[PDB]
Amino acid sequence: NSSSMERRDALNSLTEYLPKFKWKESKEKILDIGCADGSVTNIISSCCPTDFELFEACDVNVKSVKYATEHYGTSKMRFRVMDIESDLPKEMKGKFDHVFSFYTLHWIENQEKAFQNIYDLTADDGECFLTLLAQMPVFNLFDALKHTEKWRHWLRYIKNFISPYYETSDPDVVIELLLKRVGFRYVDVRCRQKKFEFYDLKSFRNLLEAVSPFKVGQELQEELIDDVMEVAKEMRIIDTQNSTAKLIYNLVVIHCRK
Amino acid sequence: NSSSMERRDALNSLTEYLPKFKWKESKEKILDIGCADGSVTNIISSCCPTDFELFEACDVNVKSVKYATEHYGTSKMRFRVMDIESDLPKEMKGKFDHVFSFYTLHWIENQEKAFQNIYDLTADDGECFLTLLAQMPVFNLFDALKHTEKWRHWLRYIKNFISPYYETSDPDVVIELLLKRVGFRYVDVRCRQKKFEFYDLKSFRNLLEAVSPFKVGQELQEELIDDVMEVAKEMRIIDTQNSTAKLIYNLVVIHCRK
Repeated sequence: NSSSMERRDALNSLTEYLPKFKWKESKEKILDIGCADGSVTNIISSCCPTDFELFEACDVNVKSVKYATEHYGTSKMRFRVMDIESDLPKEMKGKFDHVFSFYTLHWIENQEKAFQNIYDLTADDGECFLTLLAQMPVFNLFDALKHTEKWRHWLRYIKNFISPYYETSDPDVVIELLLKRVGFRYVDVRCRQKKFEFYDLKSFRNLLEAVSPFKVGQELQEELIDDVMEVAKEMRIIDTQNSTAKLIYNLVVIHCRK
Repeated sequence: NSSSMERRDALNSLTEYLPKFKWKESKEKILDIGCADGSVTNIISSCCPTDFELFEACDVNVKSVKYATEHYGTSKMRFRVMDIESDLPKEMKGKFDHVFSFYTLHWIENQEKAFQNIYDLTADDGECFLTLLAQMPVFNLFDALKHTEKWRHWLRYIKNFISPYYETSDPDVVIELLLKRVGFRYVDVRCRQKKFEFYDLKSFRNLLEAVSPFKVGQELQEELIDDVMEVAKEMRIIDTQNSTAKLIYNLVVIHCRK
């Protein structure tokens, strides 16, 4: 049960960029996109040194984690189902003085739609702290499997999807241009090379199971991921000699103000 | 004959960081480590808006490129053979007001030795602009070949070599700590995700031929690189369907003052 690289990266990013924030005197509305487990939302709320007396909202499209997280998430802190790739409910447009979106490790289908939504969700002189992935072998891994002779045919009706910044040159320059085009007055964007080691293949497979973008079925799931694991060996993401997997990935860190 | 990704990255880095430099009024001594072709050294000299009347020094350990570069490099601009991994000639300690080292795409054996040498080469209140590689699939590629059952045995007496920042987390944080330990008063370090596309496998092979860290021989060279190319397909560095190779790499950009 390792969601660790999401947590570790969320926590290291928040702490590092906390002392670079500015808070309004009172009545602050804070939103966290792709909350999943409140482990991140709970440390965010403790770590944020300001008054949101009874206002910390957050969301996810998987309502299974949502309810478990909602069940553990107390009052003074409202949890709800929402995709940021869906058209905005104006109910909460210009609502939030601070919005967080730490990378969810699900491939995002539309980004400029999400950035505009983040821009609309933010109040007048609102602050945004987002992180997302510019390189991630997991994506390279599943994509390659979608292109094996065995699967290429049966997965042809699924969308690979394209990112205007993912595995491009100077993705920080691309995202900075896009966010100002959307109309953010302050924008600070940086690339951060990271590393996460799995010291057994069981831990790696369990991530790949959770992350798998392919639906398949209880019958074939076992087999599908056996092939992803064999692809991971060819790619040298898995060390066959030591039975380890090391992920080296790039992380774009966004600090912008309305 | 594609040294293009070295040139492109050198030029984009220099131009971007030119307006962030400070020049002394006159008698400036400038050094460029790993010059190779003067194409970079010649644009550096034109681009640097200061007086080095007859002082632009630069070096490389391959004296074949050196002489060709020396032959094309004019007077007022001295070229010579030197490794920065070799013990310093004190002849030129504290000599240089500005030193450049754009990444050479050869694996560096000792880094702290080189950084200390860069520190010793720099005058009082000297400025340093270095770039180097924190991730490069080419290195991942040759390393994996050194670990194939066919070659693992016959290449066992070669040194893989270790980097204290290469394919580590937050390599910018690692290098920044190291450069201050060496005693640089100003240090600004950033990661830059890049992308270089080869639109035919001939262009890719020709790079791999030039870059090959393995000596082999005229007899087996052909065969060695045939296997590297086959490894590159398994790794998905080469697209087998389109007959392209795309390199996604990380580039650490160092701006430091003595």
